[PDB]
Amino acid sequence: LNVEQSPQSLHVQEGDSTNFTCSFPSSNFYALHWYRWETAKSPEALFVMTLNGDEKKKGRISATLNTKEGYSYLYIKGSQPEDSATYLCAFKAAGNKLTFGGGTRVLVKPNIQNPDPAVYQLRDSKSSDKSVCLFTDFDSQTNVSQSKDSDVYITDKCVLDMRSMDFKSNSAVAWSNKSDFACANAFNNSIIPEDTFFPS
Amino acid sequence: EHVIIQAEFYLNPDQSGEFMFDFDGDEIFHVDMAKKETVWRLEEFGRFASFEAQGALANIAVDKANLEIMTKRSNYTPITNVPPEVTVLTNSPVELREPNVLICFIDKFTPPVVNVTWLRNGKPVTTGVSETVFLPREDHLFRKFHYLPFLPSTEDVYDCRVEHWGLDEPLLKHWEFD
Amino acid sequence: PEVTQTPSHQVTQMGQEVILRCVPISNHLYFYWYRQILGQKVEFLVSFYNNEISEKSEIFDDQFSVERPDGSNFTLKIRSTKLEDSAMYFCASSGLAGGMDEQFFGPGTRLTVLEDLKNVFPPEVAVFEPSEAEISHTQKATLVCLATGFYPDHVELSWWVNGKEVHSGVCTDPQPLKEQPALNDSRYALSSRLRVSATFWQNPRNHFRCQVQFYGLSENDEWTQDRAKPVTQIVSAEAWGRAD
Amino acid sequence: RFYKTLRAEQASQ
Amino acid sequence: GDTRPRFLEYSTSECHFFNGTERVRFLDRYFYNQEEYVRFDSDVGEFRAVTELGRPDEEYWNSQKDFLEDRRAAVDTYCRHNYGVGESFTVQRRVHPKVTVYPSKTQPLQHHNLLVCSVSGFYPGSIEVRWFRNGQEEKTGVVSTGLIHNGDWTFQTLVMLETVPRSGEVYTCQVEHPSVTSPLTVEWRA
Ligand SMILES: *[C@@H]1O[C@H](CO)[C@@H](O)[C@H](O)[C@H]1NC(C)=O
Ligand SMILES: *[C@@H]1O[C@H](CO)[C@@H](O)[C@H](O)[C@H]1NC(C)=O
Ligand SMILES: [Cl-]
Ligand SMILES: [Cl-]
Ligand SMILES: [Mg+2]
Repeated sequence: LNVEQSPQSLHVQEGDSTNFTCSFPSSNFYALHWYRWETAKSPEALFVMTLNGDEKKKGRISATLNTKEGYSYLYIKGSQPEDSATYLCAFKAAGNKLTFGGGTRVLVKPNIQNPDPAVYQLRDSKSSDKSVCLFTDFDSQTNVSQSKDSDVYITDKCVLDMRSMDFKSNSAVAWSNKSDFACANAFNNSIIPEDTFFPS
Repeated sequence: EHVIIQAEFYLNPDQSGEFMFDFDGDEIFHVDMAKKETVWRLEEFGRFASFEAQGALANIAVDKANLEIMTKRSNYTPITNVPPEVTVLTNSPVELREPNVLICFIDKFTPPVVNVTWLRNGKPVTTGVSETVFLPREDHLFRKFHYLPFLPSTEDVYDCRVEHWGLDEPLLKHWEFD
Repeated sequence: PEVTQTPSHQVTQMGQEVILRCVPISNHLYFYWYRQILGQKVEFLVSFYNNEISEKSEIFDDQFSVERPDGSNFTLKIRSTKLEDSAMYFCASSGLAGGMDEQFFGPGTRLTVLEDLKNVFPPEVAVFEPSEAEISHTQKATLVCLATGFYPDHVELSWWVNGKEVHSGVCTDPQPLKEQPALNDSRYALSSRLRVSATFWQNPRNHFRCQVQFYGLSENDEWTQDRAKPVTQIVSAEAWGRAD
Repeated sequence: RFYKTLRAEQASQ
Repeated sequence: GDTRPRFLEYSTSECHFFNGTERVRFLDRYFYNQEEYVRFDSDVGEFRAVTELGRPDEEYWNSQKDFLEDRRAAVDTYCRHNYGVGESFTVQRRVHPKVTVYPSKTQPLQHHNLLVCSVSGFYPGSIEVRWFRNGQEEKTGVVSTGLIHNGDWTFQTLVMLETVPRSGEVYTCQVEHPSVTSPLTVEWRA
């Protein structure tokens, strides 16, 4: 009938541990499933728990089952960026249908080494159509606040990894179709560090 | 010492299936394949316990599939009919005018298909009539009970007509007051 | 050993019939359909086993239908679409008839149900070349791709370098932003960045391409406006290596 | 409480 | 009647309880046309073909670790669980036997007749019925029908005694049953 997951969302710094809970009926229990659901991927099963008191491990992910109390705990030790997904738990009664929880959306914040925060202006697509500002190389602690002005568009932070180089970086983009819009004023509502490089 | 049995079957070409729970030779419940609901043997059991009919329907589906696979596997070997023993008895010792129940016990038969009718002075009766489903046995043959509430009389004769494929003609079990 | 679902996304008019096709795992015994409305829980619709419906949702039957035409395909039919039918449709299958195993999910079909197809627009795609300052300061080159004015939501952005798809040095917004956030029929915008070494960007024998797959109007859909029919299409922008 | 069914499996083919 | 061949697929899942739930033996048995072909015994721990018909299932079901594990856990998750679910109205069901004592025939004194002791509508099945001539137990001339199941969570028994009664005789029938603290006694005299 009803399955609840707590918390709905979760932030965790790379290397740190986290856990979250699942609550299911304490009656007509057959199985409890945990599924990992990455952004554009398909939900992939992590565990199928059937025995009360059993603990299952799939590397850095652990799951516990308490049938009498009607709860399950999912544990992520030494969280890695690849662990960022929605974790769904599903309860199985006598039939085959799964009753799902609302999930726990996990965001693993990556460790940023060598932070050189800066705001650049890219050369407009032929020509000009729009002006594009790129806020790059900032630390994970810097939060990218929304546009504030309706004519300007600002996207949330995004981590890019140059796998070969072992280099990770944050970035957010600002754009507007004319005219007063510039780099220095682009990210006003966001907490810009004083060290932020501006080329003139 | 106690025994709990989950008995399930599927029969072809009749397309008849059954799912029941047995406690020490007595039925707890069964699943009605038409209504797809749990039928408790005594109403009170439904107040003290629960069952998801679906688990039974999922098992019947599998037994149905397994029957198709076992038929082919056996090279279409049919079942040998074992005719039943029929006994007619009463709920309590009989006394003229005080209400009683005629119990018709059908036993030691296979396949579990039986046509059972109650006759009063040769004519059929359906008033207050109840039956059980096919009950299990250690020898894997079946049991069945039919009930007729009646008022004992000297003017009335009763019969239980049983039809099984293992019987040459229909078996009749007589009862009258003595 | 995976479940496949076609198409990735689908746009349909309110009241029309839709057929979500699926390919379960070959030797699997049980097949399922689940759906998830945005911000809601993944919900069960129907299960199927040995050519028959096992369990069905209280909504299903009055609206939906399933079919198993051959030993490879499984389909879901929505008789008449409603605005509330806008969801991600998951197909699943499991191996055991006993149910004591995991259900394997398909990648899902994103179904968008619209009152009218008039507001459907493909994206405009533009590439912004890396800042010379960024090159001079970090010896790195960030290209920026913008996909703007598309409706409805959900496009697939990809980066191609010298004809090969690249995933390294790339990051795209997980969710798009609204252009006119007040409006409910508001068009969307999505951005992405590709970062390479200044050496790599400076080599003029290096081609950079940004592709946006849009899911729009179908083959048999009605189109009466003067503008090009906003069909399913790939919109792209490019950039070449500058020695500078 | 609930009476639990022991779930059946499909036979070998 | 109808002469078409019949095909029967039957299955039993048995839970045998010893000393409450201290010892449990579990059996999942498969029958095709009365013939048991394959089974899982908790004391064996795996599926074993009973006949050649069971052979493919034995190797297939033992190769299905999720299904085989469900069976290895059945003694708890299934047997003991189900035992506890109904324990109060099942193992603890106690129904009072109704006792009647009557002669079968209207036969005169100093000649033979059958003294009937009817014990009816009781639960559980276990019952001890004893006949007493004149305070002393009669072990001989006792004709029992045995335990009769009414198929509705009640039992009955007719325990008859061969009697050539005298004018002073006082026949007494004793009923020992789990649902009774004080043993029931019904008496008949000539
Ligand atoms: C199987 O059934 C057919 C037809 O009745 C017959 O030809 C054959 O002898 C039977 N036995 C075997 C082992 O196939
Ligand atoms: C029971 O009744 C129906 C209809 O008369 C019949 O088709 C069937 O064969 C009978 N079953 C027996 C005699 O077992
Ligand atoms: Cl597992
Ligand atoms: Cl119930
Ligand atoms: Mg329960």
